[PDB]
Amino acid sequence: KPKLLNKFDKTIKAELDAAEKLRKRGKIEEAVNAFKELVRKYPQSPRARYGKAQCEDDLAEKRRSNEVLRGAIETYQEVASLPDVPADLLKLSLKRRSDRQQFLGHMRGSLLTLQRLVQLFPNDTSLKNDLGVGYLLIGDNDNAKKVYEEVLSVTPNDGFAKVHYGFILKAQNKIAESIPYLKEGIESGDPGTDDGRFYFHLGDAMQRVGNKEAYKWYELGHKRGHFASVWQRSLYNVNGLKAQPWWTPKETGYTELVKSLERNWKLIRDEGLAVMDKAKGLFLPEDENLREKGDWSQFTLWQQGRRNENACKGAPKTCTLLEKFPETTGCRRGQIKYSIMHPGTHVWPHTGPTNCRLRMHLGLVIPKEGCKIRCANETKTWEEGKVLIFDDSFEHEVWQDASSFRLIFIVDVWHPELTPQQRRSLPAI
Amino acid sequence: GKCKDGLGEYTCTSLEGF
Ligand SMILES: O=C(O)c1ccnc(C(=O)O)c1F
Ligand SMILES: [Mn+2]
Repeated sequence: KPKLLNKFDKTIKAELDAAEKLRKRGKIEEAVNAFKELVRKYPQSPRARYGKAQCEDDLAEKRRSNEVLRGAIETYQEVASLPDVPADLLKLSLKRRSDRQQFLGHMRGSLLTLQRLVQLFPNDTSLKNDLGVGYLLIGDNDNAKKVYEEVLSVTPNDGFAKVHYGFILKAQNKIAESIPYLKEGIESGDPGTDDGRFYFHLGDAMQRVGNKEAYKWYELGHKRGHFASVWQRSLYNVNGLKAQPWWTPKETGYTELVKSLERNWKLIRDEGLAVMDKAKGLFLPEDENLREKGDWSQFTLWQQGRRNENACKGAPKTCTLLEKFPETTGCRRGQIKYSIMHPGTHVWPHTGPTNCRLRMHLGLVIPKEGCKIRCANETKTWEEGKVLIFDDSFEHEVWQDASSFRLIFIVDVWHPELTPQQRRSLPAI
Repeated sequence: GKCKDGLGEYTCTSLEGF
């Protein structure tokens, strides 16, 4: 189908075919040298240059070497720099380039390739959709939003642009507005729309506006394999981990950590209170749009398995105590943090991102009335000097209707069935 | 932005190839 041979490349199609046949038979090493020979002899040939790059690409895949793949990325760029490149080849070369840049984590590099692709092919709507992803991946929601607005303005039924626009709107807290976009985009069935992120945020936006259909989408997201279940809707998962909303200390196996938290709770409390009194700016407001209303801030000692050294200056004994428990200080998918919540607070139903952690809550200052946490189908209260443990990958919700502040300490641990190499390898969240 | 208590970012991880 695709037209990849310019005028000169048609005159050497026998050589080009022989080189490509070696690659398709898995003789990567022979293929690389055959295309390098063709690039040497025919230095302007775009098909020879694309062959070289595709061979490096295959070679990176066979060796699982990022080094080899970075080489292919530049060769894909070389293709686009040659004269008289056929349009289909130009687009394949630069698209593969962007995709391999994203695979390596070079999101700003991928973005630049995508910008170029859209300038070279201004009527390809799919490339604009891909450019919007480029922007989302570097955190540029403002430009992503304009890209999908542009897409919808000429192809208003594009399902991919709809779900992504709906995702952006929801992230901006434009909750009612996001719902039709997310819903119509998933229903479009277009490639790229069957994605757990859109099921997740569509049901969430519905819950926030009181729409009872929310769990219809959770159930369809479960049926289509995005959620472990209707209640456990995390998206960065190791499958097979024991899934249970509430855990006892003995079920986790972290009995020494729990004992240390409980036996030394007043010290943990008092350092948090001192920071409240004298260094309150260390407490940062929660910034993930999780509150319906009220005041909630957190003072973080560890995130992504990394100690915040300045923060630990405010809780030095607590940080020293925690250093003996790598199951939390090395939990690169969790945090260690104080959490203060004041009256009039309601945290929406929500789920954390990963089933790879469990969350311990140690009560520090707990009003006698008004504070409770629901996880799935079971609601509990905190107690001063006592640890609660739940799996925040299950939907959970919190209320604060006391007459004074509530202070807890949150200690995240690796899910206990995760192996040592799993704990060393999983990307941090 | 990082995914601490929620799933609000488009992606929560920063991948590194193979
Ligand atoms: O401080 C809180 O009450 C709180 C609210 C919501 N979620 C969590 C969690 O640990 O996931 C919390 F600790
Ligand atoms: Mn939570």
